[PDB]
Parts: sequence; C-alpha cells; structure tokens
Amino acid sequence: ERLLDELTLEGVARYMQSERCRRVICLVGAGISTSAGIPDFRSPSTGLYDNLEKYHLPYPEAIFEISYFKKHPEPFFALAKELYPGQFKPTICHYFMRLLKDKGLLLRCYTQNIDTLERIAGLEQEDLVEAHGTFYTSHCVSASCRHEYPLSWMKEKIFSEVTPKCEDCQSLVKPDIVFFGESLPARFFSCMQSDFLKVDLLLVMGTSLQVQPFASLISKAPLSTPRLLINKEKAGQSDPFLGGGGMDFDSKKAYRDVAWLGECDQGCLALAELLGWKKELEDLVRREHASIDAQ
Ligand SMILES: [Zn+2]
Repeated sequence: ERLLDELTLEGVARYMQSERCRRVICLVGAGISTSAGIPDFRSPSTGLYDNLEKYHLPYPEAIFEISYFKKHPEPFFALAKELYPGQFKPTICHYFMRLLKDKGLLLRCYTQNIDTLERIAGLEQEDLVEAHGTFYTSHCVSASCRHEYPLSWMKEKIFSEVTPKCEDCQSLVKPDIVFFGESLPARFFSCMQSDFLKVDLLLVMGTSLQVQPFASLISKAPLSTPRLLINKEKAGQSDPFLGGGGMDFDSKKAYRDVAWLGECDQGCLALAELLGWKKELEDLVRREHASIDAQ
C-alpha cells in the first residue's frame, strides 16, 4: 500500500535504492550546522542586548526584523559579529547532501541556513533554494547601485564594527539574507511549484519547522512521498491546538513518515551506511575538512 516497506531508516534506504526513488528534496535548517560550530541560538547574548540599549529595540526579537533594521542596522550587525562563525567547515550532513548531488538524486536542497555551508560543501546554485537568503553575497541597498560584495568584504566590516557602506555610493550594504518580515525570493515559490510534483523522498534535517512558509513545504509533498526527518526531536507534526500535511510518524495511520532522532551527522552517517555510501562519505568529509583546514 505504501512506498516504504517499513517506517525506519532501513526502509528509507531500501526505498532510495529502488527504481521508485529518483528525486530527493532536502529541507534543512540550523540543526545541520550546529556540529559545524554554529549554534542554533540566534538571539543576542545578554551582554549584547544590554550593549544595544541605545538603539531602543522595541522588543528583543526586533533585531531580526526588517522594519527595525531599516531604522537601526547596527544591532543586526553587532549580532552578526557575535554570531559570525570562526570557520566554515560543512558537516557530515552537508556532505551527505553533496553525495546525493553526486549520485544524481538531489532535486533540490531548500535551506533556511544563511551560513553558506551548503555552497562550501559543493551544492551549486541550481541545487539550492536559500529560502532565507545567505551571507554568501551582500548588496548595496540602493536600487540605483546594487554593488555586490563577497563575504570576505562583509566579514571585515562586521568584525571591525564598521557599519558596511558601499564603496560606490556609500549606501548600506546588506547581507543577502531574508529578514523576518521580508518576503521570500521568487525562486522559493517557482522551485516549490515545480519540485514538489517530482519529489520521491523528502529528507528534512535539522529544523524545527516553525517558520513559514518554509515549514509548509512538507505539505507540498505528494501523499505517497516518504518523508524522513533526521533531527534531535520530532518536528512538523500537526498542531493539536488548531484542528495541514503534518508529519505522522507514530499513529496507527502512519505510512510514510520516519523520524530518526539524534544528531544530523549521525543520522546521515547511518543512512549513508545503509546505502553503501559510508566510506564515500567519510572520505569526502575527511578530504574536504582537510582542505578547509589547510586554507
Ligand atoms: Zn552602492
């Protein structure tokens, strides 16, 4: 009756190695990068919030909001400095997605992350929907100019605590991220519309599936499409307070959703192992990590 012969990682792996499974969509968030040293905590530290008193954040979460950024960009850039990763070394999970690409299985990775690690791990623009943008590029905010700045330039401005200004026109230079309160890129919707007609497996990793419309992507999968969540905790289930498309891992009616609870790296390693890809993944990670360490 169902595509997965059992609702387990082993069932998913067997399905992936069947003719049924050609196209995998990954949906990822911050949990895929915590083992890269990027914590899934994005609020200012207490010290930072207190340091920002003079910018009169109307509420502490205003630092994520575009309206507030347009009034005072400095809190955001101070937060960016505090949160700036010390290194950009993608995780086992990222490289697992690279293997999906290498093996012709990756239809798309929809990421909420802004840390650029998917790109470093070798997912290309075509493979990616950076649903909430990225720090990979920044732009002058003036439509008349739109000068593009690489992350190296933005990094230098962030760490020097210099509000980044465009060299051509002295406008603010904003990382290409989607602030809270901003609309998602057209690419998100265009790709969603096409990709979810084609998906054979949804692999959801490292996200609490709280932010919309990203979280609603799970409901865009065809009813038959297996959905594997690799995450520290179950996410994406229906909200019992509302009374769609929620994950059903555990009811009597469950037929296609699998939760593997633990570290994304460990889940991807376990899945890779079941697929016969563990050595390939280990070798890829080790060489890429070595290369990044040697930068
Ligand atoms: Zn400019």
